[PDB]
Amino acid sequence: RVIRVGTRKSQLARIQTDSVVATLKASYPGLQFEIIAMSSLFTKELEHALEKNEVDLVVHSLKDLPTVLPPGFTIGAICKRENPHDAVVFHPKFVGKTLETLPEKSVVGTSSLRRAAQLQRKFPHLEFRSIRGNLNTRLRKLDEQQEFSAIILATAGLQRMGWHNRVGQILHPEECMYAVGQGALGVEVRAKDQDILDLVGVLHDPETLLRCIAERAFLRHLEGGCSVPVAVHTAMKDGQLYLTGGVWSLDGSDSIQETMQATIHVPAQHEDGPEDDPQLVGITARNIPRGPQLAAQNLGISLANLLLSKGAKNILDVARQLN
Ligand SMILES: *Cc1[nH]c(Cc2[nH]c(Cc3[nH]c(Cc4[nH]cc(CCC(=O)O)c4CC(=O)O)c(CCC(=O)O)c3CC(=O)O)c(CCC(=O)O)c2CC(=O)O)c(CCC(=O)O)c1CC(=O)O
Repeated sequence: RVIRVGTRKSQLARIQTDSVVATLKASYPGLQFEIIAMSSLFTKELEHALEKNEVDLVVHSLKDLPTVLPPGFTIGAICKRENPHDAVVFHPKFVGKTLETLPEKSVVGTSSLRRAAQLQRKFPHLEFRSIRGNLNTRLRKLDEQQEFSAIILATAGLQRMGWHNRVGQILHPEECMYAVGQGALGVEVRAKDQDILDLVGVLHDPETLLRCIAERAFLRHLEGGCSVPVAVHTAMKDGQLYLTGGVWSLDGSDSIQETMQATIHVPAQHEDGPEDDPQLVGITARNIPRGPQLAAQNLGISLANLLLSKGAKNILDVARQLN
C-alpha cells in the first residue's frame, strides 16, 4: 500500500502537510508517501475522502478541529507544538511600535472574536474591526491602503510561511491568551484503521498531547458552541500541568478567568496500549500511557466546572447570540 495524504490547496495547509510528511519520512524512510491536493467548514470535505478511502490521513491545524469529531474519525497524532502565541503585524509607517504605543483610534484588523474581545479590554484606545481575506491578502490590505494600522494573526502561520521578519509584537498571555490548540498540528485518520493509527502514533509529542487534552476538554465542557470568546494557556513545569482558561463577552467588559494545576508526569516510555480505549476529546494515542491522558482531561473539566459555577455560561450565551 502507498500512503496517500490529503490536503487542502491553500498555501498554509500545503506547508503544514509537507512538514508532517517530512517527519514521517524520517521515521519511515522505506515507505512511499503521496500528497493529494483537493477542494464555512472545509473539514467535512477532507473527512469524506478519508472515510471513502481516497486518502489515509489528513493534516489540520488543531484549533480548526471541533471538540466533537464525527464518530468514524479521530486525531491520531498531536505533533509537537510550535509557537502558540498571537502576533501583531504593523503598518510600514509604524515599524518599531506596540499596541500600547499606537496612536489612539488606530484601527486593528481581526476577524477572531476571541482576539477582539481580549484586546478591546486590554487596549480600549484602539478600534478593532474585522479584516477579511487570507494571510497574503491581509498583508496587502495593511501595506497598500491606510485603513488598518495593524493586523492580528497567529505567529505559527507567519513562521510556517517563512515570514518571521514581519512580526512586530508577540502577545503574552496577560495581553491575549491563545486559542484552544493553537500552534499544534493534528493528524486526522479513520478511527478503526489500526495500521495508519500505529504509523502516525510516532508523531505524538507527549507534552503537546497532554496540554491539548486539557485545553480541548476544558473547551468542550463549556459547550459554548462555535465562534465564542474562549482562550486558554497551558504549561508543564515540575511534574505539574497548569491550565489557565477564560471567557469574555464579545466586547471584553465581561470576563471570568481562573487557573488550576494537577500533578501529571510527562511520560517518556512508549507502550502497547489497548485497542478498545475510547477517544479523549477526539484524540487516540494508544502508544502513550493513558493515566496522564485522563488526568489532563480531568484538569480541563474541573476548570470548566469552576468557571461555570462563577457564571461562565451566561457570558457564552450573550456572546453566541450577539455574533
Ligand atoms: C464549534 C467549533 N468549531 C471549531 C473549529 C474552529 N476553530 C476555529 C478557531 C480559529 N481558526 C482560525 C484560522 C486559522 N487556523 C489556523 C491558523 C494558523 C495558526 C495555527 O495553525 O494554529 C489560522 C489563522 C490564525 O490564527 O492566524 C481562526 C482565526 C480567524 C481570524 O483570524 O479571522 C480562529 C479563531 C481564533 O483563533 O480565535 C474556528 C473559527 C474560524 C474563523 O474564521 O473564525 C472554527 C470554526 C468555527 O468557528 O465555525 C471549534 C474548535 C475551536 C478550537 O478548538 O479552538 C469549535 C469549538 C467546539 O467544538 O466546541
